[PDB]
Amino acid sequence: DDQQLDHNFKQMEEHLALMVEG
Amino acid sequence: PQPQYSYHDINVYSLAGLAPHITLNPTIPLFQAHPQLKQCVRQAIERAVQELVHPVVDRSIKIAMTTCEQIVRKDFALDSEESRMRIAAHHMMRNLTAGMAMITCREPLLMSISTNLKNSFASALRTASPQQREMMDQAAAQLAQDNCELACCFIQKTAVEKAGPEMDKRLATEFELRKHARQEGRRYCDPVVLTYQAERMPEQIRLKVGGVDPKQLAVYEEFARNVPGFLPTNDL
Amino acid sequence: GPHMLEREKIYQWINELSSPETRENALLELSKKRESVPDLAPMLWHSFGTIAALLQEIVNIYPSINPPTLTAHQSNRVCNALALLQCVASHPETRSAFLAAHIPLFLYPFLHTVSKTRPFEYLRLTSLGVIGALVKTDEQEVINFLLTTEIIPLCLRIMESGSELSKTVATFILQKILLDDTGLAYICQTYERFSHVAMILGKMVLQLSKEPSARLLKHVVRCYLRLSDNPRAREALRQCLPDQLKDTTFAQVLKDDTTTKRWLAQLVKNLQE
Ligand SMILES: [Cl-]
Ligand SMILES: [Cl-]
Repeated sequence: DDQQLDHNFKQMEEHLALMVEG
Repeated sequence: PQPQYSYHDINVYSLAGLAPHITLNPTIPLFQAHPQLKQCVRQAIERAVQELVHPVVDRSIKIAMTTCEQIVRKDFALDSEESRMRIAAHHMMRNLTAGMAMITCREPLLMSISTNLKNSFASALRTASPQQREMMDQAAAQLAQDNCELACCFIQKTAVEKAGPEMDKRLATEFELRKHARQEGRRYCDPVVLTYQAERMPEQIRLKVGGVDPKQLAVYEEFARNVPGFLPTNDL
Repeated sequence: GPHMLEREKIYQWINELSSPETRENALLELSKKRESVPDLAPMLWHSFGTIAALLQEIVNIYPSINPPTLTAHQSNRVCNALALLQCVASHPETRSAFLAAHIPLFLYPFLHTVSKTRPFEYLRLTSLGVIGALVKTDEQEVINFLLTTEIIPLCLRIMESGSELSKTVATFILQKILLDDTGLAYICQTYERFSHVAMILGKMVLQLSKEPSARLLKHVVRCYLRLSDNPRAREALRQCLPDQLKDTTFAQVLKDDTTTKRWLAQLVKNLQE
């Protein structure tokens, strides 16, 4: 339950880190 | 948090529909020492709704109008029955208009209800002790928290009742195309949509020419069953 | 052959998006396949009730916004829908119709939330990721849409009070708008529009001197540098530019940031008479 939110949250942080720069 | 009110509990015709639903906590300390201040609660809640109902309704309808129009035209482009299209459009238009009215009024209502109660309490005590001002602030905050959902439902339902004719106006030409085609003895089919579906869409998800499958209408039926801010009309 | 049997699972899931009793599983599976299926977005848009179901997943969490009660399960579910909507917003075959239906307008309430919980932060980031996907296309209609739907005031609120990542994504959005010629002319059209943007950028420079952020500083500088291309904005910047950008306040943080040093140097030269 709370593990999947954290897993999805870390992936969005990775996604937004590439989007803002690249 | 669960909604308290069903769609048919709140009479929108007048502001007097609020009065039978005003929650007035009996343990509020300001009313323990000054019971005569209970009377100005109704007018403050009515006043806060009166100043926000028109601007929120116009904005909430404006935001949901174009979205519902474009998606309904797209979904029912190969359906010659304007009856189904009109019913589905209202189910979605009311649902999205109620949602946008909820987002728009919840915060300004808490502010307006609190402010109107503070001024009504102050005009009844005139010169008030700082101890009495703590009572009026706690009461205004408590009453706003306890009646924000009611005032929000009043504005929502007002916006929903007005979205009916507004959605009909936006879909006027779409209704006439299907009515004029029926009188010429033929089904209506958007030529652009018919070409695209027939040429580009896979069979399993293609729009069907012979109306729409009733089991695929579950989306629009859910729009009418589960409205944001109100109790669902039925289960499932 | 073998890949055709997988496409039938895609079709069945899209059809299962309509019924609420099968939507949650279909949302989950389709979000996973949105990177491997290039034509998923036109299939999502042109199928019956699919977009309507995604809008339904969004509006159904509005009661959870105020009072803030959004749970982890609700945030995961609605972000699967926002993921598929992002797929539609990116595809060139559905981007125009996505904007014509004014679909981003129903993500704006999420950008207005201030709750610091992870369900609300994951919601704001996902919503911001949808808007980010739009501006990454560098399309003129994306700029015209955002200029007219009042998303700039939403970004400035996030740029002033959001998390470190939220501030950076919101600043990146405002940057992409400013980079486009129409966006620069729109913000510099009246002093009321420009002054409200310059004040927010000014406050962010003070915040960055206390809590430093390399990527946030980079795009705050890019916004300032782009504003200096406009004559009316250039005159006002000469009296309102934060001194921390003209002295050596950010000298140590920018030591290894070549591009930001170049942008910051070009900025100070642009303001010189
Ligand atoms: Cl963590
Ligand atoms: Cl009465």
